[PDB]
Amino acid sequence: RTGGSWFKILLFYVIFYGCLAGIFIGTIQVMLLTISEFKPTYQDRVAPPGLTQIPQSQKTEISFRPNDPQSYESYVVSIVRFLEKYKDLAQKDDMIFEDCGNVPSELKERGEYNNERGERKVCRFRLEWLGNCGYKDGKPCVIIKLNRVLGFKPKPPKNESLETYPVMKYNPYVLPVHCTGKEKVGTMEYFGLGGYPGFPLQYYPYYGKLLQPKYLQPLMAVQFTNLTMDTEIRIECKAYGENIGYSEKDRFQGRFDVKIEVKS
Amino acid sequence: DPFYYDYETVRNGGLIFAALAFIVGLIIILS
Amino acid sequence: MDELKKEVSMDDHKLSLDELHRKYGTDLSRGLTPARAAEILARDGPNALTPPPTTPEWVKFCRQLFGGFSMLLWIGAILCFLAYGIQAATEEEPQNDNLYLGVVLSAVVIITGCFSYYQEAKSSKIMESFKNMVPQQALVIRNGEKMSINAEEVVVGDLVEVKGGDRIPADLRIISANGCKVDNSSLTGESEPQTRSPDFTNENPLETRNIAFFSTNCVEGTARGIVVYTGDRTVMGRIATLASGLEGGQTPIAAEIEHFIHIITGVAVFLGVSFFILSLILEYTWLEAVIFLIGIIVANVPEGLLATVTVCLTLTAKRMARKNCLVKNLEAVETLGSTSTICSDKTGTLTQNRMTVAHMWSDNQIHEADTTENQSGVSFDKTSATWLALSRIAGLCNRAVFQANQENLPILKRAVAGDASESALLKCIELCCGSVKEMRERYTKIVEIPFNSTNKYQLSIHKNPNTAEPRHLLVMKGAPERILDRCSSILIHGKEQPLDEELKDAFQNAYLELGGLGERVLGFCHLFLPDEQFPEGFQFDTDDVNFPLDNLCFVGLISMIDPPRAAVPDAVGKCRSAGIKVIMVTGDHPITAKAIAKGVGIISEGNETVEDIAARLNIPVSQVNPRDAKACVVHGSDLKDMTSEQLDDILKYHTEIVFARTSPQQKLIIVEGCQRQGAIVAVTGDGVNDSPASKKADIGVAMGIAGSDVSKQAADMILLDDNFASIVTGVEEGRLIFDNLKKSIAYTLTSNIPEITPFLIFIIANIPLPLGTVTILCIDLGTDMVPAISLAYEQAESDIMKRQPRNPKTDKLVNEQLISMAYGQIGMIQALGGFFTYFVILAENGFLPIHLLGLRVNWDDRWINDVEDSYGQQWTYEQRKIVEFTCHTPFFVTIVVVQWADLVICKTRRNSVFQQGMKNKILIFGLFEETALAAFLSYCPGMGVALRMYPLKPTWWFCAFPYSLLIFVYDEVRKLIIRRRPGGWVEKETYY
Ligand SMILES: C[C@@H]1O[C@@H](O[C@H]2C[C@@H](O)[C@]3(CO)[C@H]4[C@H](O)C[C@]5(C)[C@@H](C6=CC(=O)OC6)CC[C@]5(O)[C@@H]4CC[C@]3(O)C2)[C@H](O)[C@H](O)[C@H]1O
Ligand SMILES: [Mg+2]
Repeated sequence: RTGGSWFKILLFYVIFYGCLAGIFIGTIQVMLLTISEFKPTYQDRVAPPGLTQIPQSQKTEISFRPNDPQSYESYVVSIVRFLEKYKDLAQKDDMIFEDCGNVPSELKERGEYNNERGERKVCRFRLEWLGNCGYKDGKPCVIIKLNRVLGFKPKPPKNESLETYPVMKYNPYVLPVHCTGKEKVGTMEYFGLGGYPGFPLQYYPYYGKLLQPKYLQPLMAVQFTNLTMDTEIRIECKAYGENIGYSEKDRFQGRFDVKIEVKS
Repeated sequence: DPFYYDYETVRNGGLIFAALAFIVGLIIILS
Repeated sequence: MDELKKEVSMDDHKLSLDELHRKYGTDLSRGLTPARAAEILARDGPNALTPPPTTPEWVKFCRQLFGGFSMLLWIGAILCFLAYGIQAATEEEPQNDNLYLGVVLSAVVIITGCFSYYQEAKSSKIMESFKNMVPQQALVIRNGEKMSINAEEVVVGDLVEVKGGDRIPADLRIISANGCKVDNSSLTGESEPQTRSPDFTNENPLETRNIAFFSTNCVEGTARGIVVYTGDRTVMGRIATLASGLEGGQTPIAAEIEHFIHIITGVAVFLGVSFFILSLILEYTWLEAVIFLIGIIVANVPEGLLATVTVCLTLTAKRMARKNCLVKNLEAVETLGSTSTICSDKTGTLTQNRMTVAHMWSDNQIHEADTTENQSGVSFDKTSATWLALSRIAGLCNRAVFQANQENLPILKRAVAGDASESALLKCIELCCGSVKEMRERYTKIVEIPFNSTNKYQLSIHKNPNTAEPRHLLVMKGAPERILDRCSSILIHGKEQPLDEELKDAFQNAYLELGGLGERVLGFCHLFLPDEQFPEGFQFDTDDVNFPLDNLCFVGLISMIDPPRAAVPDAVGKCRSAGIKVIMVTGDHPITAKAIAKGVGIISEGNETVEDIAARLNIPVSQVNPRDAKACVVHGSDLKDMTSEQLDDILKYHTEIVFARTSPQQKLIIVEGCQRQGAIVAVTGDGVNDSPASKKADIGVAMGIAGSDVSKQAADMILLDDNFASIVTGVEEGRLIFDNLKKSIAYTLTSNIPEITPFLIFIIANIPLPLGTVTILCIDLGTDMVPAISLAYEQAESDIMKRQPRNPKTDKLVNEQLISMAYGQIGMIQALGGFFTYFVILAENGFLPIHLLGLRVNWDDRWINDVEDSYGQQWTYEQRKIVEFTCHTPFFVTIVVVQWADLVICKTRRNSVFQQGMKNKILIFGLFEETALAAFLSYCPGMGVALRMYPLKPTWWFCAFPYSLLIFVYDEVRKLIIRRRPGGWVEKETYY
């Protein structure tokens, strides 16, 4: 319990933490000074892209009762949010959109990673491309997505690498997308751009956000119909390509795994 | 493919220098 | 209880030979009946000290968990052993974090124990294989028959016959004794033999000559007495019980330790709860704001500190076993330098307890002999003829002989068959004049008058070896007055000369000078008989006067005393130079006591007692202002009626004190009284009458060889060679290891601030977890284990012997000043270095600082597999995690890089690193290992999983650099200021 010297401590720390805080910020500001606006200095961490799912699955599962309207309001909400973006109303004026090929077209590098030109043009995408996705209760619609990657040029497998059975062969410009779980208790349908079960190589390479605000990435509606309703089923979407890899630890590297159950 | 690191060579390159101080220090303790 | 033992005893030596027999119903010439014998046996018990309650067991391990520190480790590892179960009931996420951490601290306790249990195990055995005491047999008279029996069979009433060589079986009341001396170096601590007569002398059962006390040993002559006290009933016996039956007490070092916790826990709950309220106000349910409070413990409680300190102490103590100083306790290692006042025994401790020829008066000149064990001094003279005529007499008029088979052991250590004085002579001549048996052979003894009680002298008649004047030679020795009373001439420089009243005065000068030095004096003279009144075959009458006894040739005096140790004096001086108060507590007589005192430097030159003054100005006692007497001396007879306030006052106003003729129990009160001042006092004795003082001492210290068993037991330290000078070495090391302990607590606790904050702001700014748990454990026990220990080996930033003993109540081991440096200053710079590396790794990987606020929510979301960076890229769950964990790893490296810096600025306290240079060779190697370790814990094939440690990119390591170097500087500068302004608001604020 010391007195009269309290001001000696206070004044000390004040202008010590004060300068320590100065230096910590100082440096912070400088290392803020050697990284692009346009491109992350390191990307070797996201090497394999990751296939994410719109229906927000608590634990990779979509169990719900057809007989309840609210038994799947949760899966409805989030699937709503992802899609309110792709509105034909959000993207009307060629600024800054471009009605790309109604089908699987070819990619077109829009210059480089500079702000030397304007806002890099952004290919459109119609909510219509995703037929039958109410949403339906019988057989919920589940759309898939590919993770954004600056400079990523997906390269679909050559006609020489393909097994039983990802079809058709859209070697041109499209990333196949099959689904499975033995255990064949399903019936798979895919509502695509062109109708194909794959991504159009007309949307890459994605040019950052800072370079392409309002950019929009492809979608891939995939809902089943004839399925069990008294048991959980284990199905797994998977992407395919040279530029596509998977790991044992990450159960999301270019694939999902969904535990659907339409109990009622 | 500027999306690649030669991690395999820095792992092989650090493990070679942490095994050198491990033995340099064994030269100065056991003197 | 013991209070009964804090008081003088009673006895009945004042009873006539009859009474003592009528009270015990025994016989004086017969001794009681074997029937009355076995009987009085089963009545009380056997004659021995009850089995010492020294039977420990495996359960001892528990004692290693009494230490306040050990408690935290337990309270924590249990408290963090519950966090897992609290969450587990919900979701098994952090099962390696909490669950592991608990087990870790758990096992820690267990090993730390081992280094504490292996200590008091190795020390015992190492001291148990020593000279084992094997009780012998006693000689009793039962039914007029004398026999020998187990000493345990001796009962209160039987006749016991003792001789020269054995020891006192039990407490005796002499009834017969012929020239009987004994050794009271266990009660009075006085080596010089004490005659024993059936006649009572002093009213004090401690001075009477008709009582022999157990545990002693009859030096010479014979005697017989009745047993009045047996077993514990013995005078010295009661002391043993009070010695091994006393309380231990809390050590000094332990005080610092326990106090240190109060401060640690002190903040750990201030932050713990301060951040619990903060968490609430930050939108946190009652299931979280508390699950955090429990959080701020590990971060706040050193896990490796305990195992550190312990390793330190163990080490320092190993450096003392190398200098022949042993210990039984680990805490003791420190006490010796926290000491402010040393209480010392005189005999066996400061001295050697062996009569030795000290001085000689030949050629009207005072000579002085070398008195050390190893004869470190110098010779006096050997040229003068007188010396030879003196050396011959001491060697021939002498009956002492070296025990057989000792040509191996040095002269001063070989046992001798003979009394005190004569052993001394034997040894003294044997040393600087060759074998004495050579003298008793060349000069054959024909007739001699052994030393008579009336005669006061001992003479001999030897056949001269000279082939020229080989005529009967007469030699006698005895009291200086009796010898001079029978002298006509005085061999000076070879040729005889008249006993002038001039030299009958210069002998009266020496005899009173050597005597005043508390030394025993012997006078020597010889005579060359007239070969006319004595033929070649003359027969001498030892019973009648057949030869000349008067008018002999005086040759010289020689004196002897209980010389001190080798370096005892030089040693004591050291401690005084350090500011340690030296106090002699001996049960000896003032005369000799005060003597050895001025000889060892407990009492310096020019200082005086109230009495000394009284003698000089020739005034009464009660006329000298006590305050002018810086020294004094106190007889135990004066203390008996002294109230503690008086002793208090005696210790306050004097600087050089000598409590003499004190009873064991007084030692106790003296020590106590010194402690009552608040001082740290150490007791160093050998005689069993020292235990009660040595066990009550903050730290006791015993004499290995000459020390008795029970003092060794109640003692905290063992000098194996009795080298006092180790003591100095002891306090030095004690003071050195003290500071270096600070420096290590510093280093360690500094590491703490950059371990906590990452988990604090995590909750305040909602950013991903900068530092993971598995990480912290790779510092507090990974890299921050070597450096710390290395700090044990720092030297002194100055001469420490040159400074006063620390004030135990004021200069704590972990004071608030050291807190505000590691916590409020250095750790802070160590923290910022930590975060700098943080934002770097994230930024270069696409997550700017700004965007990092409030991310944790979604970040730690294990569903969102598309969280968006500041570049618009999208990350899965595991991918961004691999960055978090790779953001853990460098925070870990980065720390290490600031522990480079801390480790150096902590190697010193006031001296610049340039001044103290880099002598420490361990501290060096630690950097390399501390580093090599981090490096390894990174680029290890699999560690990425076993410890979620991922490799670091080139540009990674150099993230802390600019900070680490800042630290180095900030401290070097600060210390330069402390040096320039030794006030001060710079030193008394920051100076640990
Ligand atoms: C915001 C918070 O974030 C996640 O949890 C966080 C809090 C809590 O859960 C834990 C585990 O219990 C904490 C724990 O409590 C405290 C720690 C023992 C702490 C230490 C202090 C120390 O001194 O050394 C170690 C540092 C990490 C720690 O080892 C774990 C790390 C995993 C974590 O999981 C992290 C979850 O997502 C959670 O649900 C959400 O509430
Ligand atoms: Mg003694």
